[PDB]
Amino acid sequence: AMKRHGLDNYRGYS
Amino acid sequence: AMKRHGLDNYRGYS
Amino acid sequence: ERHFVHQFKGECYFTNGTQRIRLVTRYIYNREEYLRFDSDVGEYRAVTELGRHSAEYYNKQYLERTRAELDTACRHNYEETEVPTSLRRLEQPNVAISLSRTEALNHHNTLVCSVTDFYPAKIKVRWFRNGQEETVGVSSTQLIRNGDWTFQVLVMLEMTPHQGEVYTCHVEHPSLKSPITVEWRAQ
Amino acid sequence: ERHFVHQFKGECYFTNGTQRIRLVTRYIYNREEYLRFDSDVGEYRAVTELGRHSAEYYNKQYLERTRAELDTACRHNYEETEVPTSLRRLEQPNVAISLSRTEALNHHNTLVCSVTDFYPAKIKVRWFRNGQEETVGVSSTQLIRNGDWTFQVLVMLEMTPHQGEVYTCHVEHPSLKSPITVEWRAQ
Amino acid sequence: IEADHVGFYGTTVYQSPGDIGQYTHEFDGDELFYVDLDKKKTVWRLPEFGQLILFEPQGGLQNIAAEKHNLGILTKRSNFTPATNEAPQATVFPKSPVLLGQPNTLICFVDNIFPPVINITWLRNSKSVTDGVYETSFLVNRDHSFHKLSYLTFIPSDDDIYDCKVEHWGLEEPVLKHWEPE
Amino acid sequence: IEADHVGFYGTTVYQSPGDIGQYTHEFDGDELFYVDLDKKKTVWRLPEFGQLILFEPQGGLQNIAAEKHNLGILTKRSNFTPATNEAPQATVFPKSPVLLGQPNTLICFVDNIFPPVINITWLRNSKSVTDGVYETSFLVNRDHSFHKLSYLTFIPSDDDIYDCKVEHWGLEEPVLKHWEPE
Ligand SMILES: *[C@@H]1O[C@H](CO)[C@@H](O)[C@H](O)[C@H]1NC(C)=O
Ligand SMILES: *[C@@H]1O[C@H](CO)[C@@H](O)[C@H](O)[C@H]1NC(C)=O
Ligand SMILES: *[C@@H]1O[C@H](CO)[C@@H](O)[C@H](O)[C@H]1NC(C)=O
Ligand SMILES: *[C@@H]1O[C@H](CO)[C@@H](O)[C@H](O)[C@H]1NC(C)=O
Ligand SMILES: *[C@@H]1O[C@H](CO)[C@@H](O)[C@H](O)[C@H]1NC(C)=O
Ligand SMILES: *[C@@H]1O[C@H](CO)[C@@H](O)[C@H](O)[C@H]1NC(C)=O
Repeated sequence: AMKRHGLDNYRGYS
Repeated sequence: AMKRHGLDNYRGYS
Repeated sequence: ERHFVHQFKGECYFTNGTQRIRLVTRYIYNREEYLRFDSDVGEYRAVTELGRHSAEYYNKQYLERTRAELDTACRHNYEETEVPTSLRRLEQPNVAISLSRTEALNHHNTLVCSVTDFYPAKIKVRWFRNGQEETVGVSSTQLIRNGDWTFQVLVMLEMTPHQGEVYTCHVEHPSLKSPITVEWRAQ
Repeated sequence: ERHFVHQFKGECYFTNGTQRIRLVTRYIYNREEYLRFDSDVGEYRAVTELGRHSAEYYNKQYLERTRAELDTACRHNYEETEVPTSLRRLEQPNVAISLSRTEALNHHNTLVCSVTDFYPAKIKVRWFRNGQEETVGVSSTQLIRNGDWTFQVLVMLEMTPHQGEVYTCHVEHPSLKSPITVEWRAQ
Repeated sequence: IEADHVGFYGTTVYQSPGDIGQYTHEFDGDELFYVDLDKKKTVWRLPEFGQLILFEPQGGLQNIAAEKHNLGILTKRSNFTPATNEAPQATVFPKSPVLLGQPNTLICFVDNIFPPVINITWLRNSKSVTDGVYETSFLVNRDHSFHKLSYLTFIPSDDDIYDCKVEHWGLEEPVLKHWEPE
Repeated sequence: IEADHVGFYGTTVYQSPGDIGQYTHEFDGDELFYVDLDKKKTVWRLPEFGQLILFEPQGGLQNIAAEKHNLGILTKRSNFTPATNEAPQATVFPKSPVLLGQPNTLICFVDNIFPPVINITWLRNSKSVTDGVYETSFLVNRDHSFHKLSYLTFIPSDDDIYDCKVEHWGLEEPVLKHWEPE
């Protein structure tokens, strides 16, 4: 069924 | 102006 | 010694402003409530024996008028008198921190934040250890009602003082724009 | 010893169910939050220096997606996962009355109602002396969070015991239909 | 009963012998004001109060009267059944923190009063004291008992000791709550 | 910030040297679960939990990854600026009332941890103990510090004495919270 979502950790500039 | 009202205490049968 | 007493209580209950009003009157002999009127109910009722026939009479006689006091008296009062007074009152508090027992060796001691003279009674107090919320060790008295239309309350803090340590007593209340903070150091 | 740390926090704020959701994410170096995203705001922002240009990049790159996690993540989770679990959890408490110090001469003693292992944390405790509400003498600890999804709390009672007296600890909580009462006698 | 606010409007009490009555109004548990049956006027708890919205004291006289009535009627009907005295229980504490030389008020909280006729007096160093003393009208307790509060305005003293004397038919020998600064 | 409920969804932490990371989800302040980076799975706080609504463990590995990245980048950018240790503060208390022979859990609440690397251990009669011991993942504190909890399931004993041993780079010499039944 429904699953828990986790906020996306966005990468910084390389 | 407005005045406070007090609930009427009703008498018992005489 | 011989003595007899009779009481009459007229109580108005309000939830969410006046958008819900209940009215209860009780007739009491000594400490016995024999007769009673409830808005939710509708009519006068016998609670004990002494009230058995008292009911039948009060309805045939007052019921109408009574059902009407819920406004003339309860709704009225609140809306017309309480808003400008009772419900408006705002007594800022007083914050003071005290020490359980004379100075600290570095033993189990307790700090007493003292929040007094406030009103209404909605209030939030909390200790801090160097900006840190003190979670455990806190405990407070069941809020005191002075009777003069002001409350007080003491919030204690079990703690072991070291040096350079700071203990603050954060106090929030409707009367205050900004929270009072009272610091305390192991100087 | 040399050490370096970086954290990332994703927080979802809900008021009145989901009829008001706020989302905040923080990017932290050691203990410095430099960049941040807030629903109320709308775009990523620099909080400190390290985040000066980091902001400008995250928007150009993630802004859209991010602004969308407010649903795929916040709203979703709450409505889809929290209602059936967390917000449903209902752990009944445990009540037990204890005595400050071994037996009573008829001196100042204190009874410890002990409300434990409950959840959520909305709860009402109160003492009684022979059916009478003990107004003063009560004091309790600032509710404790066990960390295993349960709370506890102690409600003390300063009192002088006589004989034939009855002290009751009335405990009300959402998990219970009828309130638990726990009596105590100076046998 | 649950509610956000609760007003007691016209709470009347009468008892005899003695023909002693009381008429008061409380809001959210506090004495708005009471009615002086003698000087026949509205007597408040705080000055700042009725300084705008007043109360027709007569309306009180009208419940006491009704009550005198309802009283007799019940006395008889109950078969001249007497009210059982109770053991008032007092407790003492300071309005504000204890600081030598700093004013303050001592408070005597007496509960479980009933019948509604008691005598509370203060005492410093085992001697009786007058003035700096205020008394609240009898106040209703859920179980139709009573509570009142005596206030003693004073000043802490390294030496000084105080006691709150409580007399009632519900007590063989007077009750005394002692109190002093640590 | 004000709110009725608050969920931390994806709270990720990484640090080096050591390449030590953490990914967890908390609701209304509690550890829903965490993610075991090795065995790469969803590990809850309570059994009764994910027995229906699960979480794709990869999703975490993906934030730890991102973080490893963001970590480096920032280290450099900050001019290899090191994090400052702190003095963790522990406190001990029982899950339920203390009754001899009656099971119970001892709890050590260590707050202000940081860096998120500490060593908590229990001790009965000045001797170390193992099992009946559970540990919560590091948990975020508002001021980006940390708190954790160690539970010691045991049984009261008229004699017995217990201590919570707390080690951290933020303490010259170990801290020891003592505790025993009155
Ligand atoms: C109070 O009134 C509000 C007005 O918006 C209404 O929504 C609600 O039915 C009432 N409930 C409360 C706050 O007691
Ligand atoms: C929550 O939403 C309602 C609409 O259902 C709104 O009127 C009000 O602001 C809030 N009140 C509640 C239910 O707490
Ligand atoms: C009152 O007393 C009379 C005679 O003593 C008796 O018949 C009656 O049942 C009693 N009832 C009450 C109200 O006590
Ligand atoms: C009430 O005051 C009078 C006069 O001081 C006194 O005789 C009485 O004892 C007091 N209270 C009692 C016990 O009746
Ligand atoms: C970091 O070091 C560089 C090189 O010396 C310098 O130019 C810069 O201003 C410093 N800023 C920081 C990140 O502290
Ligand atoms: C953590 O465990 C290591 C390995 O045994 C040990 O050396 C250390 O003292 C413990 N706690 C500390 C001080 O980090």
